[PDB]
Amino acid sequence: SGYHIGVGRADCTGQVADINLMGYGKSGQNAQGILTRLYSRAFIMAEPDGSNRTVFVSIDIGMVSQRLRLEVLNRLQSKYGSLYRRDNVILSGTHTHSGPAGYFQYTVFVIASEGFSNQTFQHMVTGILKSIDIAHTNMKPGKIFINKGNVDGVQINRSPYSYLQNPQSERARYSSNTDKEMIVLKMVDLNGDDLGLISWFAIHPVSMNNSNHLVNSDNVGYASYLLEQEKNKGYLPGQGPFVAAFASSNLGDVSPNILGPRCINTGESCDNANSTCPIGGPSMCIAKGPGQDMFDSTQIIGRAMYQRAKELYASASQEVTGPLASAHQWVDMTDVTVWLNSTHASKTCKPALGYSFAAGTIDGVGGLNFTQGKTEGDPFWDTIRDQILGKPSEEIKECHKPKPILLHTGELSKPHPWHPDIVDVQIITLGSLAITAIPGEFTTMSGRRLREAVQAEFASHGMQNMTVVISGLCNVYTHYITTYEEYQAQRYEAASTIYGPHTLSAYIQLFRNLAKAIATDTVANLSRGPEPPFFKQIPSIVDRAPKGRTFGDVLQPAKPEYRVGEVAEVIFVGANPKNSVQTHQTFLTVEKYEATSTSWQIVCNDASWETRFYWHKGLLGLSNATVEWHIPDTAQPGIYRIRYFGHNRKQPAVILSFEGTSPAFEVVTI
Ligand SMILES: *[C@@H]1O[C@H](CO)[C@@H](O[C@@H]2O[C@H](CO)[C@@H](O[C@@H]3O[C@H](CO)[C@@H](O)[C@H](O)[C@@H]3O)[C@H](O)[C@H]2NC(C)=O)[C@H](O)[C@H]1NC(C)=O
Ligand SMILES: *[C@@H]1O[C@H](CO)[C@@H](O[C@@H]2O[C@H](CO)[C@@H](O)[C@H](O)[C@H]2NC(C)=O)[C@H](O)[C@H]1NC(C)=O
Ligand SMILES: *[C@@H]1O[C@H](CO)[C@@H](O)[C@H](O)[C@H]1NC(C)=O
Ligand SMILES: *[C@@H]1O[C@H](CO)[C@@H](O)[C@H](O)[C@H]1NC(C)=O
Ligand SMILES: [Ca+2]
Ligand SMILES: [Zn+2]
Repeated sequence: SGYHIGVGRADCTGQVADINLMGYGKSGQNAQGILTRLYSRAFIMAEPDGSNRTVFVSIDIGMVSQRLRLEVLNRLQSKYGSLYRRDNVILSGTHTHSGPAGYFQYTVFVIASEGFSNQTFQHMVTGILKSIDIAHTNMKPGKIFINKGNVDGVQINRSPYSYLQNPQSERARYSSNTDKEMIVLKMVDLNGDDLGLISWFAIHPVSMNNSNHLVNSDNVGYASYLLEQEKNKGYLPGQGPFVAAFASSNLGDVSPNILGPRCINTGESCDNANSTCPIGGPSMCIAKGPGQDMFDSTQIIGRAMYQRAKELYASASQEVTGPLASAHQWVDMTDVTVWLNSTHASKTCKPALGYSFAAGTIDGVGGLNFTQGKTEGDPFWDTIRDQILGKPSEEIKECHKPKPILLHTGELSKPHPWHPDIVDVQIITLGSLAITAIPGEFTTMSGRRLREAVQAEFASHGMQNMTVVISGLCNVYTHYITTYEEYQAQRYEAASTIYGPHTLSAYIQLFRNLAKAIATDTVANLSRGPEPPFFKQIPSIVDRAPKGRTFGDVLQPAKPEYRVGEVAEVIFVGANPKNSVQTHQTFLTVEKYEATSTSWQIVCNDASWETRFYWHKGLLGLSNATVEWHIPDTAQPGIYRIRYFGHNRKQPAVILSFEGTSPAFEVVTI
């Protein structure tokens, strides 16, 4: 009668040192430690008999790459055969901008990441696989419920004037320029106890800005963190049976920095078409979060989403029932004929980035003085583009108009193709719920159009009252998708619409077709599409301890006494964190002494948002590992200690484990 449901969560955190953070594309934003862990969260549904399985995976990562998906799918086949295929598995990225880079195959993202990290890549894959394996081996008879509600005051539109380019009658049908609606998917067993939840909600996880060097899952990660910690009472962060995943949506033009765009020098509003300031230009125009710092902003936004997610979960009553289905297709997005009429058609283009891509956003500005809204090129940069990369054909220029091409990645294939041509489109249906796997970042109106169009298709073919959600950053990254009208303004998202002005119209057409195949039960009649390619292709340092010391020894102990609210800091002689990159669940623990049992009990780990782990490189193999415990006001007085877990490299090449334990210290009542 009802579904078999499995859920799982697994650590998919790469290395937290000697690597850049992915998302902002900032030059010097390298990882120097960890604020919280990154998890892969998998949800597996099956028919009563165990047939027709579907897998949705929400991953604490900036983007899901083509290479990541292909690697994961191959290993899934090896272990599970025909159970989990390209069509019934969705891999979605939460879009955190504080995750380790270097997991792409296409040249553009390899340049941004400054290379490819096998270590980081493999642990991501095993992390994703582990989450799936847990869900697979822990399936139970149960039911699925769904609920909807608005989340207030956690978002603004970071390109509102481009939104206004959309037709009036269309804009008149909505109350806001952002999708305030959260959709919670509730999962329980037949005994009524909690299994897990999924929460779709449109927002950029960029509350931690590009000045940050600590690995974390940002606002949506913190929301997942609060949900899991509330349900899994008595469990440490990252542990506990209940699994709570926030899923990315149409977040393309949605910012969490609700104070809005202001000029750093004057404090004036720079909410204009160019996102620029009269004195200092675009680099002065920045949107800030609600908190005292980025940590506070992240938690304020994250808590609000958690609060609404908690309420909707509790009050969920509408049951989800019906058959499971899935449809997938590979599509050459460079050559899609899109119909604007019955009589009139146009075409998608070979991938290209516009001038305004280099301008960044109010959530993270570019360094090169580019401004958003550039509909014209200049002889200066056109020259540089021609001399270095090559001169764009007249076809690709005309196809992309009015976008002025900065990078014509579609015609740049050395050493490997810079941008993908083959893109995944897929829909997975759980009864009346349809999930569209979007290969990038849909803007607000883009997601609205595709949702309703796909819903309408289902309706036309007998599947009534379908709830359709946009699942962002799925399967392969193709940057942003704007509406035709938004594309004209050529702001950052529009300049990052790589297949041209008709990219959205193509997807709506493609996804409508997928929905039709599912409803008419003719998904087998869908053409496979062209298969995507699998491309094949820091000096080693021996860690050292100070003379007369060894790894894990305390160089700086904590204060003898602390009051709640303060920050306890302990410094150890350390080794490179990348040596620890698979039984290394944490770099640190905060432990409380219990006098009655005369024993130490772990209260925090490196996944706790209250703790921070910094790594600083020294001379000739020397290095420090700093653990900070930001003592919460709710923390109980007592005797505490901080421990450190790492790995050192000796040399043939051997990795050894070590531990450090700080002298006991105390939190006091005042
Ligand atoms: C990302 O968010 C952090 C907040 O967590 C921002 O840090 C802030 O940086 C600004 C400027 O760098 C600091 O403002 C002022 O800096 C002057 C330097 O002359 C200083 O003397 C003043 O005390 C004043 O505060 C601000 O203090 C600092 N805040 C914190 C908590 O460190 C950072 O600027 C943000 N980055 C981006 C790119 O938005
Ligand atoms: C590791 O920590 C120690 C102490 O916390 C740092 O030592 C300071 O080192 C500088 C020069 O390196 C000295 O001038 C200071 O007097 C030291 N302070 C103390 C309190 O001893 C050391 O520099 C750190 N090393 C790294 C690579 O971060
Ligand atoms: C990458 O790592 C995997 C497992 O960690 C290993 O099997 C593979 O050979 C590595 N590839 C390279 C090029 O080092
Ligand atoms: C088809 O598009 C053309 C181009 O603007 C337009 O002139 C024509 O009215 C459209 N057809 C219909 C039926 O609206
Ligand atoms: Ca932590
Ligand atoms: Zn984004």
